[PDB]
Amino acid sequence: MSKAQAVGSNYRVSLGLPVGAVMNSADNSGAKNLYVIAVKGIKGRLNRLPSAGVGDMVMATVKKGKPELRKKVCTGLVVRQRKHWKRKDGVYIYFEDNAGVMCNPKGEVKGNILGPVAKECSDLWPKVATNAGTIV
Amino acid sequence: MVLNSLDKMIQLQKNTANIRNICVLAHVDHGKTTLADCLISSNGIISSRLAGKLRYMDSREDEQIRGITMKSSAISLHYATGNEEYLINLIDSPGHVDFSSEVSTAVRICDGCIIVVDAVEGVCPQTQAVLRQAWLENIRPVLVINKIDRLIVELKFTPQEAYSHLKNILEQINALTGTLFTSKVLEERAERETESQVNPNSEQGEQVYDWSTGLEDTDDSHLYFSPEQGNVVFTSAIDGWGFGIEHFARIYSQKIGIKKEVLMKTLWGDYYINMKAKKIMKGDQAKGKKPLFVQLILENIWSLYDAVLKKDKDKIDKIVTSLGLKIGAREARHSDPKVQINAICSQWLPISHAVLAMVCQKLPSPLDITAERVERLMCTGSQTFDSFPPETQALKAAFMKCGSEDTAPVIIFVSKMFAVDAKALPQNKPRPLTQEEIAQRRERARQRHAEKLAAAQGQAPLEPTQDGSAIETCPKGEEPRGDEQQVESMTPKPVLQEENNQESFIAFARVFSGVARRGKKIFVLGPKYSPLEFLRRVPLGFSAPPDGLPQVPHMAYCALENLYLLMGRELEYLEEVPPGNVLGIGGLQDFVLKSATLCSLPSCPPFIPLNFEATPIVRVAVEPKHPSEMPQLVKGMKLLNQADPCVQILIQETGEHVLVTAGEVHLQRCLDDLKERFAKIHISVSEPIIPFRETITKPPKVDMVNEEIGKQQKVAVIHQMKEDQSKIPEGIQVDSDGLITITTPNKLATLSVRAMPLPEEVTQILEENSDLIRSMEQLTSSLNEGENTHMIHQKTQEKIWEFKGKLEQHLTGRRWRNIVDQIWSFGPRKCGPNILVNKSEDFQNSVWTGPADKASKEASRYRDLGNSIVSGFQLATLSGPMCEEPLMGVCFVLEKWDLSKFEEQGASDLAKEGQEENETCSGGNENQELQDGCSEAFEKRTSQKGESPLTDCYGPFSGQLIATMKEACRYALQVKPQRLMAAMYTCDIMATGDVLGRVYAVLSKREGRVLQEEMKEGTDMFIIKAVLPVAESFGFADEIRKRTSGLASPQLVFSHWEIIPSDPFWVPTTEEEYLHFGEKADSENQARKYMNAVRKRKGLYVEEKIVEHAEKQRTLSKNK
Amino acid sequence: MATRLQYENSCDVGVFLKLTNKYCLVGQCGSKQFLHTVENRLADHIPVVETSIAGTRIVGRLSAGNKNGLLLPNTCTDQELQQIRNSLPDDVVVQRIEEKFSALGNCIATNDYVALVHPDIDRETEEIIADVLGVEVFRQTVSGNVLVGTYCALTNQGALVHPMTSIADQDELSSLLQVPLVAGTVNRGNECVAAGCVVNDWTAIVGADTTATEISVIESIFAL
Amino acid sequence: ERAHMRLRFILPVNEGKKLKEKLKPLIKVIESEDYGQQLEIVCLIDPGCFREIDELIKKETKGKGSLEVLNLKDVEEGDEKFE
Repeated sequence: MSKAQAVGSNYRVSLGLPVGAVMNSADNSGAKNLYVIAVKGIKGRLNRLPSAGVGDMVMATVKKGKPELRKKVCTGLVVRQRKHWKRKDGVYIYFEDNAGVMCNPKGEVKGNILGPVAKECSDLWPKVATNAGTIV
Repeated sequence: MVLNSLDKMIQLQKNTANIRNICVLAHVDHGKTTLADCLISSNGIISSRLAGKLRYMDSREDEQIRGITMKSSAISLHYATGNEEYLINLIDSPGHVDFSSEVSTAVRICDGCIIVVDAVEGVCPQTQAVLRQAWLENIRPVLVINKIDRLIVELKFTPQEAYSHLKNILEQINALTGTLFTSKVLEERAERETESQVNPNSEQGEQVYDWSTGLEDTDDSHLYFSPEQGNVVFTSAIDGWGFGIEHFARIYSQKIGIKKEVLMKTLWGDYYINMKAKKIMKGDQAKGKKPLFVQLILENIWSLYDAVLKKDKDKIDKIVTSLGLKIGAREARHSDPKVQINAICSQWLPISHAVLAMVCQKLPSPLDITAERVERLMCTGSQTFDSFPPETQALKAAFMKCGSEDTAPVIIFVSKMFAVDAKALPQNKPRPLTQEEIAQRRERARQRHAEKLAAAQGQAPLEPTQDGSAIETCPKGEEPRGDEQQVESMTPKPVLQEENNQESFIAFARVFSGVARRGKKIFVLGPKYSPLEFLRRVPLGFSAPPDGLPQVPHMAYCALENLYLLMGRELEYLEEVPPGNVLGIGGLQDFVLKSATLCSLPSCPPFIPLNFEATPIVRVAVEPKHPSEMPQLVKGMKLLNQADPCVQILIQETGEHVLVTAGEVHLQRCLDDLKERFAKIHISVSEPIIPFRETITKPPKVDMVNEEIGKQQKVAVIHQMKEDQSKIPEGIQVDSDGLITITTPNKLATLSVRAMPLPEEVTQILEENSDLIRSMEQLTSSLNEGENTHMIHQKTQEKIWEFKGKLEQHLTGRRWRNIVDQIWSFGPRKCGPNILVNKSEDFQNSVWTGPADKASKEASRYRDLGNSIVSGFQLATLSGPMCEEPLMGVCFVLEKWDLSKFEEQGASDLAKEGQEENETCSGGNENQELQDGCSEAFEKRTSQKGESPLTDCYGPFSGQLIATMKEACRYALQVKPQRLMAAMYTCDIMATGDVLGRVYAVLSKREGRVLQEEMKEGTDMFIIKAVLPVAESFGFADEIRKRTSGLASPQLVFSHWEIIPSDPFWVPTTEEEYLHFGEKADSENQARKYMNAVRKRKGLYVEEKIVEHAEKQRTLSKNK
Repeated sequence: MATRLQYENSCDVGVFLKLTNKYCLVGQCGSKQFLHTVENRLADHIPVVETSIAGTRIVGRLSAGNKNGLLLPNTCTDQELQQIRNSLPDDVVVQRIEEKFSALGNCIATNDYVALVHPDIDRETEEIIADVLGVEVFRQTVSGNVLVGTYCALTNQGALVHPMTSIADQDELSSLLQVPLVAGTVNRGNECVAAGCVVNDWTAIVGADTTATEISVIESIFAL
Repeated sequence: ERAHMRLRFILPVNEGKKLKEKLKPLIKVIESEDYGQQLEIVCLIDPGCFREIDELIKKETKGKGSLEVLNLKDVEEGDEKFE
């Protein structure tokens, strides 16, 4: 999922948004929430959660939203993190805010993205960048 | 012009020699599309380049994606020579594979034609196959030999070889010509090119001077060589080219004084040159010494091609320096040329001026072939012929003659129309006015969307955005347009937002009527239009209004003001209609039928009763994927019916609904169509291969059978039934096929039966379906008791009173003329390759009195029962001998029949029947009270108690009799060995001998056999005529064709059903028998693959529901 | 003529790549071949910058303008700006926009004489943008969306928009811009048309995912 | 779903008429032919799986008929045409 995009795992990182946590939709899908079942890629170990990033592609479910979406498995991409992280630049970014954005396994994101997106995510994911309302 | 406005277009159409719709038939896609698009681009119609460049060959997007051309669609094709103006109105026919109902249908809609054949892949077999059907319809097929660009430039072979190659192609074409048209002129031409200049020595003394020698007097011709009216041309276009002999000639003419007419003779054939003063002659030859194309002209085309890709420019210039091919500048700015190549070519190369002109001028007006084609399709009467001037009406006569006076209701012709929709992706919504968006849109762009009415609408606010930069400056443009800069391609909102609405159905059609006026009335009468039908037989229809003097159900008079030409997309008006162009019904698809063509006048010709089903009758079990989607599915089939011809959604022989096609390869293709579009339908399918049929070539010597080949050792056709296995009720020393006579209602309906082999020729004759119940009886067509009954007799030996029969009669003498006023059904639907005939004696009102048959002579006064026999036979035939699917090549003869009993006690079986009837049981006035039941005899003409002694309708009622009949025949033929008549066709494959061995290897695996492998000296192809079952090919010919085109070109042609020694039957009975071993038959087998579960296409029943009163031998008291 | 190019084997050639009437920008991606190709194409014509915009691979969707001015948000460093300036001719104004409220390029489609703005960008910011280019600015969305330059492939010779655009807006958009708007897509029905194909008047670039017909259609639109 | 069949009967002369008077509007009854000398024939409409309801009324009114025809629950003996 794709997997051919765009590019790499995208350099330094800090996970934090783990399994269980609910994060905002930041999208014009009828969902408001994205609950994370699990995160792609994270192989893990004994009683460690597959923790999400700010780009790391995520399995999800709309815990509350449009009841044509409600229940089921969903997917998306994580877009901002409640907790901070150091960058390639040697600089920390911070939101108290946290959010994802609903998407298909294809790589395609449906429509527009409301509020500030991570730069890293944009770099990784071209579709996100394309319909980005703001990129920091 | 380049756009071609509506008004102008209509005017042009109205002018003479501006129609003849050509098809463009070839493989599915060999580069056909490519060939098409370039031509379109070259032509000046709807923005030039926007018309061409991968737009119009495969009509739908889905089709394009597939690489599978299916539907037909109409576009406009307009070229401007300078003074003259030609028009085709091009129907892009699919060019689909063999055994297809899309291609044939297409070919007869279009008034013209054009043959695209390959010079590196040979002549296309598919094209040939369909064309042979199209020779029975009036068309103008112009020959254009394609893909010499492959031979001469791309693969790069010398022009000496080209000539050699061409001869083979020509020969092939000759063969094609010779199927139904004449083929001697061609030969003559080959022998000596053109009419004039007969001696080669004389060409030295005529070409040194500048004269127009080598004449042909132009002359009219289909595809016959008079070098195609002196305008013969190779069509070829892969990067903007055209070529053509004519073009070559022209080039030559400019170099040296010898004129264009001189080179029409020489460049077509294989001529040579001295090169003293370009003295062209047949001589000056050793082994192809000094040809014209190798020295000049076709040498430079290579040079040109190389030049344009790399962009040297000097090379290009040389070519130009002959006359003017354009050097090329300001369209290769950043290198990497693509359009540049096209541009240089499209000036002086293309052959639009030669072919279109040819199409046009051969028939000087549009009134020729439109008037002629009525007897070739179908007339108003079958025998009286009232579409012609007989049955005097002024309008009708006029529109037969074609052109009309200056008014017409317009009778369309529609065998196949463009995609049915509920949105319309390839058609604009008629939002501006009732119709027209070709010039109207342009006007709108000019006037409305300019600043003066854009500003008013809201350009200064921009949907009131107050306190911003919208109202700061208050913008108003200066004619914001895309008109007269990119040849009127872009307007403000060119392609509309496709809305959901009633008016979404699309059509192009073909018009029989000439000129019409806007405000066109059309009549919607009954389900077949009765007045039309009345004019068949003696003329009982009139020119008066429907449902007055001529009777007809429903009756309604509608006003259709939505008809258009269809330029792929866009709508157009038409009240200047020439007879032959495209002009179909617009938004409405309700006021029309396929059973009879559109009613508009009271007296019309119904051009099409029905199109084309397969010869084996290939079916498939179409099912709902979801139960809630069933209704949608049902709807969808109907929708498909209009777009893709022929499906059994209503009127069923097997199941609720089944999809049908013209062949095995096409069945699969049509199931793709029943997923996309329509009512958003989705299906699940159950194909236990295509069904075959059985034959009974061996009865027993047990009970009443006179003619037989049974003995006391040969039980089956091969080995015995004991050695094969199963079906052993009695011993092998009196044949194990016995118990063929039975008794049912205690000797009130005793019968025996005889199933012998029907002659193959006879079967073939009958399979054409000219033993029709609609011809002999009813008011559908033909006289019921006049001259038409003799015809029936001629093919099938049946009469008012028969005592010789069928099998005895046609052996000694066939083609008798006698009346027929009694039938026992001609098959499972009173038609097909089967027959029942009764030579039984009159016992007491027996074997006569069918449905609507009264002679009043034999059977006392045609009294009581006899209809039962007529009825049950059909039922028997529809089902197989072992309760599956139909059986063919069988001659049923009823040896004896008795209606009365002289036992006078009753039976258990009888008693039940009596009870059911609601009448006391008897066979000779044994009782009083209850003289009414529910038997048909009573209904028809009372009992037979008072009329004559011995009443024998009391007890066995008609329904039960019918049931018995159905049972009994089946029973008789089940115990007999039933040999598999497999539906096979010979595969006329055309390949090279090197890979045909390998190709044949795989053919062998599909139960195929070679009849003849031979070599065709004359053509480049090598031929096997090996048989191939219809069932075991299910996209077989489609795979090998694409995998290897040219080295495996299977031409599919039917012949007849080969019979093989195998007996398909359900359940293997007794393994002891098998252990003796003489093959495995009457069991699960290779033969049962074809007869596994083809019964259920949803089916008549769950498996088989039947009741019988032949059981219990003691109560009936029978020895049978 | 039109060429079907990739980037990181993707269909998107308006995220990594930027292309207008003049000045081509590409971010230093891991793949060099794809960078080279563009340069080769635009030899002694348009100079490629080979500079990661905002220190990042994103370029086409983080920049706006054509060849009167050229726009960049506040995210970019001074150093980044300087490099960009150096790369291109020093006739055009390359200038940083203060008070970031959006990612530019997704909200600023533009022509040589006007511009299509977000809208919802602040007034002062808008004014700055107007100044930098010289051209006008017109507050209008695209029906459904708020991101224009993503869902409107805007150039002088032609303008591509997805089918979801309404009838009236399109009609009045065209009027406003003095160039017609055509309904259509790229990359087998991809919603983001402008990332799919970047348009210069002389040569038109597009992804590999388009069909033979789609490409033809686009060619016809932009007068090539 | 499903189709009905003809469970046929033969009523008396006197009671048949009475039966007809009640059974005409209540349920579907076909092939009715009243006579003085030749009795009355009727055909009560059921699929076999609702043959208790049609007969109960008859039982209440007049008892059993002269003959009571029962047919199979798969086909009606003479091909179904109902629903």
